[PDB]
Amino acid sequence: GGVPKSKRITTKYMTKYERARVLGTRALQIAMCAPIMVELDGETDPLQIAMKELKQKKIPIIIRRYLPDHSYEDWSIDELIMVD
Amino acid sequence: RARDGGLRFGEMERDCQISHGAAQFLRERLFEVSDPYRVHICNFCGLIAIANLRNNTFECKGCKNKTQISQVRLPYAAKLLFQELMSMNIAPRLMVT
Amino acid sequence: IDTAVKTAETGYIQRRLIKAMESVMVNYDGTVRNSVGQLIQLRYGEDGLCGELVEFQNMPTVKLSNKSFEKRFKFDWSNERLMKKVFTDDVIKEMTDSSEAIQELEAEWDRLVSDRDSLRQIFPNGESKVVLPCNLQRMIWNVQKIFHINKRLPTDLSPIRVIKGVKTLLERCVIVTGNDRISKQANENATLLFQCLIRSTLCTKYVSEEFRLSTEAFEWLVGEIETRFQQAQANPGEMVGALAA
Amino acid sequence: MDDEAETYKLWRIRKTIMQLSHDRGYLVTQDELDQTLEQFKEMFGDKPSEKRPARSDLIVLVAHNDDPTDQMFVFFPEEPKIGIKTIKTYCTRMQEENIHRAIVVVQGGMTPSAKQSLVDMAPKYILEQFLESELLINITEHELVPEHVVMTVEEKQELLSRYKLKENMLMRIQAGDPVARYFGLKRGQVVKIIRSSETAGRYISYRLVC
Amino acid sequence: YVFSMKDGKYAFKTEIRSCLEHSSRPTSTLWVNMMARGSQNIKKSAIGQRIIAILPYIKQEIPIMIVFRALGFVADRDILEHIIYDFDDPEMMEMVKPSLDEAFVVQEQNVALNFIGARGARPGVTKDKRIKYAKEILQKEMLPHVGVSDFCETKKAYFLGYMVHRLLLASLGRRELDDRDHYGNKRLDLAGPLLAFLFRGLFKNLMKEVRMYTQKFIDRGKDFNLELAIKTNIITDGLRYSLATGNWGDQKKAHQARAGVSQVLNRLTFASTLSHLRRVNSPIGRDGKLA
Amino acid sequence: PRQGVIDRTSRCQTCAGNMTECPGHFGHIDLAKPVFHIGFITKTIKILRCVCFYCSKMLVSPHNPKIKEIVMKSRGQPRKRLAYVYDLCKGKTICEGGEDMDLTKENQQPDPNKKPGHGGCGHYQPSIRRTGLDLTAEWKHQNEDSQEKKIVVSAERVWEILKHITDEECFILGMDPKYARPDWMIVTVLPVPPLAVRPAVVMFGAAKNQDDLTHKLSDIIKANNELRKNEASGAAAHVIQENIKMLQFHVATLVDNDMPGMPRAMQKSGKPLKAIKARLKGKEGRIRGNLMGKRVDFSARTVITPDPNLRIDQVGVPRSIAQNLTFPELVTPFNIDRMQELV
Amino acid sequence: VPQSMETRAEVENIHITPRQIITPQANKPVMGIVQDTLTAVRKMTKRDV
Amino acid sequence: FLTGGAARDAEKAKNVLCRLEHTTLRKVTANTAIYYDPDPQRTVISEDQEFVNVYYEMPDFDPTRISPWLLRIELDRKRMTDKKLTMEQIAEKINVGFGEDLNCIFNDDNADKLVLRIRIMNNEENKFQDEDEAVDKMEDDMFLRCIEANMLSDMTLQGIEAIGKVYMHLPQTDSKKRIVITETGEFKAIGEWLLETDGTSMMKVLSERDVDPIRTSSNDICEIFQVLGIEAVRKSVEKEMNAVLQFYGLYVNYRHLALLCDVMTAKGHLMAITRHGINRQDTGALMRCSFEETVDVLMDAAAHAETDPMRGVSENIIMGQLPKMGTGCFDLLLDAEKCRFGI
RNA sequence: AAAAAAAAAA
Ligand SMILES: [Zn+2]
Ligand SMILES: [Zn+2]
Ligand SMILES: [Zn+2]
Repeated sequence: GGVPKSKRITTKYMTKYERARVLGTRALQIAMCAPIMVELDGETDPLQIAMKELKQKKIPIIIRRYLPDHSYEDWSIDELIMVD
Repeated sequence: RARDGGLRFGEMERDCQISHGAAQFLRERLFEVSDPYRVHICNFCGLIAIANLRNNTFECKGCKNKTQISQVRLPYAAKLLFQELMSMNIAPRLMVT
Repeated sequence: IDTAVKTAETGYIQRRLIKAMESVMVNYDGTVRNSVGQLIQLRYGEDGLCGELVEFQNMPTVKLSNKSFEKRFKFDWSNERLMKKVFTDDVIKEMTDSSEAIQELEAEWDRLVSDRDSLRQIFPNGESKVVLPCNLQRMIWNVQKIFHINKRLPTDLSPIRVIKGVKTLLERCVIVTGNDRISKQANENATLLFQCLIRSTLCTKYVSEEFRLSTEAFEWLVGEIETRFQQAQANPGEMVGALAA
Repeated sequence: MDDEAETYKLWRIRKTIMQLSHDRGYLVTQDELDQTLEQFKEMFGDKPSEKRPARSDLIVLVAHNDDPTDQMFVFFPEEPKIGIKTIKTYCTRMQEENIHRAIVVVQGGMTPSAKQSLVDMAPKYILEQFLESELLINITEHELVPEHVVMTVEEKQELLSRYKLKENMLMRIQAGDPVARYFGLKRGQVVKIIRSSETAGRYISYRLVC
Repeated sequence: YVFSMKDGKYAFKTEIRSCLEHSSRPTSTLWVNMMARGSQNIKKSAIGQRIIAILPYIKQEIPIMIVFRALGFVADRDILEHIIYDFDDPEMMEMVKPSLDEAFVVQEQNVALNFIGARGARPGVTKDKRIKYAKEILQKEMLPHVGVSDFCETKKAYFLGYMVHRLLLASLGRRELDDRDHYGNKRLDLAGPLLAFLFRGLFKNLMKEVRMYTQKFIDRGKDFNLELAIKTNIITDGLRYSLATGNWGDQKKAHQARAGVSQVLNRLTFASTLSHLRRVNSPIGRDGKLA
Repeated sequence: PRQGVIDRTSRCQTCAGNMTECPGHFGHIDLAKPVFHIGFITKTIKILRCVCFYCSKMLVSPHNPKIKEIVMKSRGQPRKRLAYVYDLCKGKTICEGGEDMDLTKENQQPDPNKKPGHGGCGHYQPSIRRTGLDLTAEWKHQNEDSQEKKIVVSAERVWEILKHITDEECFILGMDPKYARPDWMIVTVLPVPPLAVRPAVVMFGAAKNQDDLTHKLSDIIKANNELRKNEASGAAAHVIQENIKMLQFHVATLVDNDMPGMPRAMQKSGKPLKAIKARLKGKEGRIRGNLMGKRVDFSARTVITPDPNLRIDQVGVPRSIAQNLTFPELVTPFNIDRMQELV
Repeated sequence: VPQSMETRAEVENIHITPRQIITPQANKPVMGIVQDTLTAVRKMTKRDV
Repeated sequence: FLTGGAARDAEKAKNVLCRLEHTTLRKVTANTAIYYDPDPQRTVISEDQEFVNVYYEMPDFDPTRISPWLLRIELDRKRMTDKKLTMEQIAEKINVGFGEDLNCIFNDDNADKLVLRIRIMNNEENKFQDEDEAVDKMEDDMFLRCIEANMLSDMTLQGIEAIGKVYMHLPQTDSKKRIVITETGEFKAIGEWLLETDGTSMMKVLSERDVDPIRTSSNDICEIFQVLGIEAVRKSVEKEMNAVLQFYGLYVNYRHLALLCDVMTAKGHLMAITRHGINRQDTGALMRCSFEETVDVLMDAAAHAETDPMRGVSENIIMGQLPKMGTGCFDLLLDAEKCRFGI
């Protein structure tokens, strides 16, 4: 049940529950020796690198938001806009 | 303390961890660091199947099934609950398909 | 004795309340549903906002008399000494050049009267204390202090730009999205009190005679109100039933 | 004391019936809604003991605005306990006047056999019933009862298409609810509830009649 | 004790936990109750409030007049002498009327005993044994503290009339109702009576074991030895178990026994030991919502 | 040994695993005569008051418009369907039926396109009473003269009644015959739990005493063997009835021990038996105390003392707790030297 | 102690103390200046200090 | 609440209080007595002799046919004054409660004591009626005593039987006052009289002559359900919760209360938070068994073959899966085409 | 090693 990109009705803003699991999954990926999409300035804790490449929206995660009628909308990271 | 026991992550802790909206902390404190277990389940019948891990054979006695066997990770207390209910003449068939 | 006896039934009541509402969650369409998908609320708290980011606001247009409302909210352009003391000559030149101005301020006054009637219908006992996000008085004070607003010097903010900015802000502050009749009607039903508080406080008299906000201060205020109204919306996936219990 | 109190309660019951008919969308003039007690005493009399007015004299025939051949009878039987004989008399009147809708204002109650007659007679002619004590108060004028609007099938379909809902996932309202009995809601209809909110001003919810 | 019920069929209750002094066959509770006015009956409206008696080992309700006639008082003036001490009092004579009106059929002592015996648990047959059973209720179960011997029906009738007199005094409000938590109506079981009760139980078990041994050795025609007859482990083992464990009763039937009667002595400070040696425990369980 | 292992050094006979690997496998006991399942008893009479005592048909025929309205209303809700069917069948006292019972017209030609009518046997349904596990039936109106007005109903009679119910009447009765046939609520083959459910309690070297479920299953096997020996020898009817009473008592108190009106299962140490219901139901039971509230591994607990020199997102942790508690940090090239000096 | 980095990030981004200042119960802070800190705030901000 | 002249005058509000409060014959009379009166015109009470011959001078019935037994009821004057009652109302109530069986004679208005005399007329047409056996045959004085107890303990003179004590007062806060909008446009609170009654009967209070039908409510939720409807139940529960929390000065946000009020009123009736409202829902078996009555819920789901769709949070907690809630309400997918330059 | 009881801490 792939909803088209023009027909997405969910919010365009990443809430805290998406942010926590995206940061955790990306930190686990960097800790398991994935390539780092951005430059480095001496950060060693991979959760800091996870925020650092979340600022430039360079994280390859597709969030599959589930509507209550068991349909899903796929949103990229760069399609969402950070707020804190 | 004398038996070197862990802390009781009781019901109210589960309540306010639900209130925080943290699914992974709940899954950790209630499945990962308490009692993880792996069981082999027949796909047709949904019950616990025979799994010989040495020669890598699977067999469900109630269905005569040798191939369509899945593997399910679950808490051990849920497995005792299901086996006690199987002693209650109840079939909690875990339809994994 | 009272501390002992009770504590048992209080804990039992807490367990019952948390078990009746353990799976009630705000979903991704903004609606509030239980585990079976049965609809409970179309928006969380009937406005779709989280409880952390709201404050107690004073609604100024409810308890006032009719002559006090006309004195403190009707913008009269005919008082030219006040217009020379309040506005610069560029603003007086701009307002006299346009022909939309008088009927647009009259439309503002009509909307304020209709909002006053709706607020008096909603609150019959005259409660001028609402619970709304985005404290407008503190933000007006913040943009006065940031831009060093002088309240005894003439300003450069035309009232027609105030009306345009308020209308653009209220069009950009949405909760229920869509262009259908149901979606639009649910949008004004969700944002009616917020729109009444915006129009009753960001009026063309208060921002010009009392606050004396400048231009860039006014767009900063509008952008901050829009951003922090976006931030106050309830997150989809937030467990509100267990939080309520 | 019986005549004045009986005239007063008959006037109040008639006013509530006409307000109920106006709320259902039936053609009711303004003077019938604003009919005073003295106007009722002039029009119908003031001595209910000597049949002034009689209980059969207060029969109300009302018609719908959109469809003029869809009409309601309102009967006022004098018997406190209603048997199948008066129900059959009213039903025969409904066939010989070709009207599918009627409300019987009973005084004390009805026999369960008459209730079963209303149940199995229902999907040709709708024959609702009302106690006299329930019709002394207009329920919708209470401050605890918000605005109820009955929806058509088009508005229900638009609602379910917009909110991606199935009919069992909505909130429910019983068919024996006093508001649902007031509006004459059958099973399957959706009622829209508009209420005042202290956080957003007003809120619109939807309920399914079950 | 006189109490009032907010709910139920009883307007007032009179309770005695009567027991014979320092004896077995334990404490029997006798009730003299007033029927409540709230009975929806046409014929009972003319009757009104009515006095009944609840007897030990009888699950039915008996009027007090049949009980008084069962003690040997067929006339009504003698019974009203036994209850109403002053004949000049109007209102108590008004209150004693419905019991007299109800128990009009029974007028003879053996008829009253047959009325009593027909309602007991496991009823007898052909009247008279029931009458004998009724005597076994009226001599060994009704008020053992006033007397269990023969020819004690007069003093028992005096005490029953005093109980009915107190119930009628509390009905008319001339005396205050008794209080449960008034500490004058309480006694403290110390080590003395408690160990006495344990010794009663263990001595009864010892006599039963000795009886079984000598009945085993008497049916074969042989004699017996007294030192081999007495099993000395019974009393010692019972007292040791009920003091070490704290369950105050038989070891097999410790579920019906009170727990925590005997406690380990707290030796942390001298004041803690002195406070543990001077402790009073209420038998109310630690789950009551009543304050 | 075919059900699992016993100590830490053995292997399963079936799956050849240790105590951690083996989930344990079930056994079965073939009972000589069927007995009631106690927790289904309040269900069982709910079917027994809806079907016929003789022909095993429903009291109201399933082509009734009321039954069709109930089925239409209660799609997906079989429990409420059973409640509504039981409310419809509560007032039926006669098994009314017959295709020739509507011959009230005169000179009426028979219809070859007529639907079948109710196939009732014309028998009066008894009122069913119960004082524990004993089930009795009473007829207020007498049937044919060979039937006694008061009878005791064994579990075999209920088994034969519930066996002959067709699948359609099960589906209107709110019980899917694919998984939940009604005749399966009477225990004929008793499942035997594996050794994981009933662990052999070891005290000092060797396992001296088993738990309570093993002793209860020992009583089950002894009572069943006594019953099959007594019916194999052709003994008297009262001996068979006593054996059925003891077997039903042992089965029910294996399942449920807290039902009033029934004698308690007397364990050796002066306590009642802890049955499966006592394992599951309770605050300290398997659901609330072991599934919603299981104990965690990595945790600590100690007394608190103030520290005003700590900011609010900090906690002071003692060195012993910090050495005892660990964190499984992944090894990356970023921190390889520091983790090497740590190990 | 959380035992994974996704749980560690959930503790950081949800459970942490400065994120839990405001109650959703009554839209008020749950933590306030208490005891002698509050007493010396009152004693410091007087005019004569 | 009251409307019109009852709202501002204490006398009409006291009239409303008298029309609402239950006033039986207990609350109003002084004493009762039963006399034997052989001559009604020469009665034993001399003080009655002045007026009883007034009533029998032009009687509506034969004085020979009446029974000699008399019931004399002396009434308290102050209780008649407080309830604003009169003797013709009492005589009319007796005549409509007992029919033609009893003769009722009342005293003068300005006497020293208010005396009522009640007799029974011997219906000689009913004395020859057959079918009378073992019916506790009646004497006339006992019948007079029983009807004396009947009209004493059960006869209602005025008010509603379900309502006990009634209080009349003026509010002192701006919560129970009537708030109106004046001509200037301000808000004015008017201190009108209002009533507080112990015991509720809304159909017999709202339908009164001078009672406000709009602002009058109750604290009984069930009576709001059979009187108004489910949405008024929701608003009434919100109001009672607000009053309960505002008694102690505690403030809870509106959303957390409105969510509970919408959870209970979702199904159309009152869904209580008990085992009778939660376990009767349409949720899963593992969700319902985790709260209360675990074995009963599990075996009902076994007998009905109920499918648990794994949508709740406690169900996934039992399964140990990531629960579809909070931050587990979505799935993260790896973007294949976003994997750009790295290291 | 289990089960039960008792005494306590917040
Ligand atoms: Zn299988
Ligand atoms: Zn194995
Ligand atoms: Zn049959």
